[PDB]
Amino acid sequence: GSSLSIRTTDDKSLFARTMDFTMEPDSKVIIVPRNYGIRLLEKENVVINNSYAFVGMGSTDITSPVLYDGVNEKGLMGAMLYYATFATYADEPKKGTRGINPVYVISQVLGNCVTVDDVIEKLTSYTLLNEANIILGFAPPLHYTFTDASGESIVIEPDKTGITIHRKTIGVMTNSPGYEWHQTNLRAYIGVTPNPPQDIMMGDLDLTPFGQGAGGLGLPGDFTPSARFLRVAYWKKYTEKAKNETEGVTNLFHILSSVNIPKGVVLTNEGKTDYTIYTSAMCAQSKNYYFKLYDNSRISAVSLMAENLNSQDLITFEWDRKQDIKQLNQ
Amino acid sequence: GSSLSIRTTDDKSLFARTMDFTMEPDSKVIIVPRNYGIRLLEKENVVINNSYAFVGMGSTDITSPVLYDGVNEKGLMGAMLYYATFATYADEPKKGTRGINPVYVISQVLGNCVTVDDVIEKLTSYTLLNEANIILGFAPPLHYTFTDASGESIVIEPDKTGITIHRKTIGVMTNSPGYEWHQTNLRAYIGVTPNPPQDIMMGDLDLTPFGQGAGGLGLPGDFTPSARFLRVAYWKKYTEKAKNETEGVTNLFHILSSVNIPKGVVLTNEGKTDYTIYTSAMCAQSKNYYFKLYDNSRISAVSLMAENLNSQDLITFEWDRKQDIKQLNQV
Amino acid sequence: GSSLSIRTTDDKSLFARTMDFTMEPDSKVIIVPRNYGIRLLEKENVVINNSYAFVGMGSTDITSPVLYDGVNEKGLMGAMLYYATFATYADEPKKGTRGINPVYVISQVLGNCVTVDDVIEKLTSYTLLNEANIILGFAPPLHYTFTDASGESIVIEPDKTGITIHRKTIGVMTNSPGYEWHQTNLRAYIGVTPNPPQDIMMGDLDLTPFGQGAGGLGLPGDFTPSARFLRVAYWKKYTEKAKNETEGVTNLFHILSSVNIPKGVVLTNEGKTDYTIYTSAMCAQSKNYYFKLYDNSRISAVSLMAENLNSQDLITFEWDRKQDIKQLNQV
Amino acid sequence: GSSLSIRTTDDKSLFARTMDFTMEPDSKVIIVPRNYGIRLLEKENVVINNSYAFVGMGSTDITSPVLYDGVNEKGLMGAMLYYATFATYADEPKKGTRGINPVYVISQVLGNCVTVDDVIEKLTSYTLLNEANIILGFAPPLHYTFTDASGESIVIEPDKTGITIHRKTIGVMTNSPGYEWHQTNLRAYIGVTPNPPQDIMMGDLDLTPFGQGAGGLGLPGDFTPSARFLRVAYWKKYTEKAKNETEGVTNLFHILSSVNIPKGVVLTNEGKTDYTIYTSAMCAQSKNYYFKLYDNSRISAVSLMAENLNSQDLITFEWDRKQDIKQLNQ
Ligand SMILES: CC1(C)S[C@@H]2[C@H](NC(=O)COc3ccccc3)C(=O)N2[C@H]1C(=O)O
Ligand SMILES: CC1(C)S[C@@H]2[C@H](NC(=O)COc3ccccc3)C(=O)N2[C@H]1C(=O)O
Ligand SMILES: CC1(C)S[C@@H]2[C@H](NC(=O)COc3ccccc3)C(=O)N2[C@H]1C(=O)O
Ligand SMILES: CC1(C)S[C@@H]2[C@H](NC(=O)COc3ccccc3)C(=O)N2[C@H]1C(=O)O
Repeated sequence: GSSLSIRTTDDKSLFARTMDFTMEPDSKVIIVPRNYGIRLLEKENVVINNSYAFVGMGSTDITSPVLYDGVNEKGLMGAMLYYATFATYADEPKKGTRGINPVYVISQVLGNCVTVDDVIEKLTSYTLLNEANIILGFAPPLHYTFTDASGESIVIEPDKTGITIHRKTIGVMTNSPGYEWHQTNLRAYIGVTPNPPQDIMMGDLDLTPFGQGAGGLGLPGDFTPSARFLRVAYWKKYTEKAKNETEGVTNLFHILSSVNIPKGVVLTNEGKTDYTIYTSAMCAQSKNYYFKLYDNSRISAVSLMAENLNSQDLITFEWDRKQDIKQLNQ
Repeated sequence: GSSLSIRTTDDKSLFARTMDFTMEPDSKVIIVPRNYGIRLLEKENVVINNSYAFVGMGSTDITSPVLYDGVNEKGLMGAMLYYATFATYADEPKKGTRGINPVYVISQVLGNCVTVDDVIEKLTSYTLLNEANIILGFAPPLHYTFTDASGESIVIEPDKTGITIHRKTIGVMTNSPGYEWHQTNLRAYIGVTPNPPQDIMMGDLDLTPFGQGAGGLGLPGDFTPSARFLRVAYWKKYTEKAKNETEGVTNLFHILSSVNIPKGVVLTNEGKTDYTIYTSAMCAQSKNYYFKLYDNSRISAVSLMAENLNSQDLITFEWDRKQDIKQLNQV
Repeated sequence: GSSLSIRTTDDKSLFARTMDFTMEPDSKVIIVPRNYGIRLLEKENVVINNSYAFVGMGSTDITSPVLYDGVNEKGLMGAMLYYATFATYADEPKKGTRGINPVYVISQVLGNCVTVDDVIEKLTSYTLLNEANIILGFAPPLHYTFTDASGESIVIEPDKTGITIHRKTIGVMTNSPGYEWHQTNLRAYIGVTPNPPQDIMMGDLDLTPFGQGAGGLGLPGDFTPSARFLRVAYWKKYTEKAKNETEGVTNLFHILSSVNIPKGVVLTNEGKTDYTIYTSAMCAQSKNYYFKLYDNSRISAVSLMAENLNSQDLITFEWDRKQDIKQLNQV
Repeated sequence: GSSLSIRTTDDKSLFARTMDFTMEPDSKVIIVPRNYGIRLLEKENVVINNSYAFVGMGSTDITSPVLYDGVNEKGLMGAMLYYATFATYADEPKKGTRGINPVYVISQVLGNCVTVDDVIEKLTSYTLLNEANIILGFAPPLHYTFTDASGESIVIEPDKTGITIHRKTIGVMTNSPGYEWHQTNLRAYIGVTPNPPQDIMMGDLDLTPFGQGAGGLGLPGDFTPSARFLRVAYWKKYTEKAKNETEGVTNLFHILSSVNIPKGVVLTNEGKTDYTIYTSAMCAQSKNYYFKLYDNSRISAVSLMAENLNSQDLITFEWDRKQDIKQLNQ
């Protein structure tokens, strides 16, 4: 998948993520309220009490709410994205550390944390562990991005050297490899702009472009994580600033679109389709969650703030996998 | 912009296109009814009479309705797209031809034609002229694609040598250069697949890809016309066979999304921002014309087989330039 | 392979080409003298008589000398290169044409022609036939480039529609597809420059390139014909104006080096290894033909304006397939 | 520049390097014999006594022989290549370390070291220093590759974290960025082979390639260090094994050629040409040095073994910047 944060021009931070998977059963939008318990591991019993309510896209098939992204009531936003062959986990916690499940990292940070630093500290009392949840069958190689209300982003990744933190990132993350590497890849591609190369001659012949779009030459178009990072970064940089929160979601979906993967164009070596099952955006300041799906391109939205925050069970919706065409006449 | 037709499994032809421009003049959905009247030229009063009623996206700022694409009541779909530096027009009609404004051809084909050969034969009595319009300020360099209910597809292209007809096209079209050139560019990319590269060794070091989608390696990703064509064909090829009309409209919007241009990422020589104004799709069997827009990713649909098809007046629907977000709880 | 002509500042035209093949049959430098005799066809005994003597690389395994490229005593340079899937030949000559073996045209142009229009006009009396030879086993799909002492350049291309002449070419040619197609592909790469991209900021992070040569971003690097053409033209464009013949021969070999294929990096459908057998350059004003080879990066030169130009017999020079390393001290 | 080692099939290791610069005055091939002194710094006086004789391309304008590449008599081969914006140097040595000049690293390792491990050890009694030699005007951002007779390669690079060593590399190095990054870039490009993609159809149309060469699609062609690494790596991998030492030099020059830079096609922001001024190859087993230049494509060779190794002054040659065309007739 691919993610990014942007900064509205009326002091408002937004974060969006594409989920790319090989077939998505289930997954609703869950507001999880205060004082629900979120477990830490699955085969053992500790379950931290969340100070904060948050909301996002997740599962509900194991025993604590699993969230892939979300905003909590204090303006911190987050995602776990795949991260194949670079994710490393422990068997048992370290010294003065106790253990956590990759799939649980988000719920737990979003229920407890507010600043982006709060997340770096929280995550040195954690060692990630090699536990296979039943909804997949194994521990998804993951890495996490996060973004507080101020718009400062961070990437946390579980390498084999140990947990790697990157402060003050450019607010973009996709998938493997490490964020360090994508950030230096960016340089190879600085020539990719919105501006036309200027006309040339080859002897007597005059050479001018086929039409508009040529400043972009070099930018790869495949759906490889390295390219996906490249396009999301590069169209974040040049895309026009969003003046308001609605415009933010719109941009965020226009940029993600360049990396949105149709059914069938990417196969695995087993032979299943890898496609964009949904794509969402969240706002720090209003604590809104907006989302879109493969089978429907109408953004649905929940407001976390206008709900019973305090509050016996989780609140649920519930995917409309059907194209919501407005008929202007019958 | 960029286009293509696909065919579903319930025997249904569908054609979609994005429109890329530096600013929107007022456009709308326009239903043109039988016997309305469409000029050939802006400076002349000859007004040929449309046999058929149709529906598409168009302008209304000039004497007759101008359609960028759409579908008449006999299930013929088409569009005009930009075709810069290649498009050539006349000063006067060749002997035994009526002259025509290039912005008027879709209207005129869509009001009087049913099959693809109908359009081929129709443009023998025609000569594209160098006529301006008050909408843009000049005769825009265009070429045309068309797609009848059977699924066949063509490209009419006004070149320096004359009007060039390409028959049994793959049903994808972009902008310049000419259809044969793009059709031969496809060759240089046949190793763009949905499949993964095999693993290799470089000495004792093992190499396997970053995650996925490496079979696509070499597909360009910019928004030049020539890149768009590639994306649009290769992703047309591999995307899943659509099964119904609606899931057909989705596939089209997904395939087109790969070539949807956000504001600011493409600038002009005068630094105008070139972006996808709207995307539309239409169907031959239902005669339904769908569309989203830059600020509204919600699809609106218009049925044409439900209207006063012999109406005296145009039937039009204004743009909803407002992002139409559903509230799942009170927001 | 890949070719091009350049012009120096002491008013000298030079043409170089690489030859890419899956194995070398015996080839050599061949000086063909005036009045030698060159067949049109292998199965026929008509033997037209060469006005001019020339020199180039060729075979000797068939009844007449076969030249892949070279330069006659009137300073006309040329080559035949592969032209797969596009090249079309006859079964019989069109009315009022003598038939010819495609492998024989360079010989026949080089023995009887002086300027580029001479060659254009000459191939109106000609029809490429489908005639095999015992060297390769079949009529190879080819096209031809030519370059006279004035610097002008042309591409003769045997298409399905017929023989296609492109005049005032940029003087670069590769393999397929057709010259117009490559000439229009150049457009999609005009932002391949020797200049650095400007520095940018992405938020607060500063970006500047890895070292150098980033203006080249987007130039493909594979050994498809279409890539080679690009490399060869853009590096023809920017490389430094050569000042003399010899430094002219170097530039050519440098520009060609970018498209020189090492053994094993390109395989065939039957898995034959396709590699650059040799590179040659020749000059119009000196009538000197230069060449290195895969195993000998040392250039050997043959002067033609020093021989028995009316000799009864061929004059030939065997390949030195031995890397010719200088010993600066006793090695 | 760009470099690589290959392994002959008769138990013989060879290493070649392209030198890319913005104008090359001077530079001969220098055999430096045993018991010559090689300084360590330029403004201060320590000068280590070399156990071994070696030979390569270098300068002779400062006060100790500067070598860019070479082989010593014990079969170790080496190069310094540029390394812009990633090279970091100290002002003063560390603890138990004393100081060295980037330009001197090669002479000194090649005069003293035999195994590739010998080089890792030697280089933890060294801290590189910020001293501006007169032939350039400043300390060239450098990084070093090395290769012993056994064919095991290593890359040493001076990062800002400190000196970075990579063991058992793939035997390829160009320029920035770090070797770690190029090695993981390699994966993005595994699809680049010698084999044709197989034919496809688009509806009724048949699609087959323009001709031979299409397995290579994706490989970039620019002269950027990242691409240059990519081509040198990828054509090293697929190029046919060299059966003997002569064939080794030939391959090594056929592979380097793909990354050999013509005059004029690369400019700097000041506006000077950046071109390949020479390109050389060396053998572990025979201790031969072979070289080629921009203006001449005939390989000249020195044999280190057939010289006075022991031995008052340096031995010199001396560039023939003139195309050595054999005339087969006058
Ligand atoms: C005056 C313009 C800014 S608008 C007109 C025209 N159209 C567009 O920009 C619309 O999109 C394109 C789509 C494909 C190729 C070229 C352009 C074009 O080019 N134009 C510009 C130009 O020529 O500078
Ligand atoms: C089990 C799987 C079907 S899913 C897992 C992995 N990931 C995905 O499909 C998710 O999508 C990604 C897309 C790009 C980069 C990383 C991940 C992959 O490859 N996998 C497959 C595999 O080959 O085992
Ligand atoms: C001083 C210089 C002319 S040389 C220095 C640097 N390097 C080179 O020209 C050498 O060539 C390289 C080529 C590729 C990567 C790294 C180096 C560069 O850029 N430079 C120039 C600069 O811009 O200051
Ligand atoms: C029989 C062959 C291996 S040799 C013949 C022919 N030529 C080459 O491989 C020479 O190089 C080329 C140069 C440009 C385009 C195509 C080929 C070709 O293709 N051939 C091969 C084929 O068609 O498989």
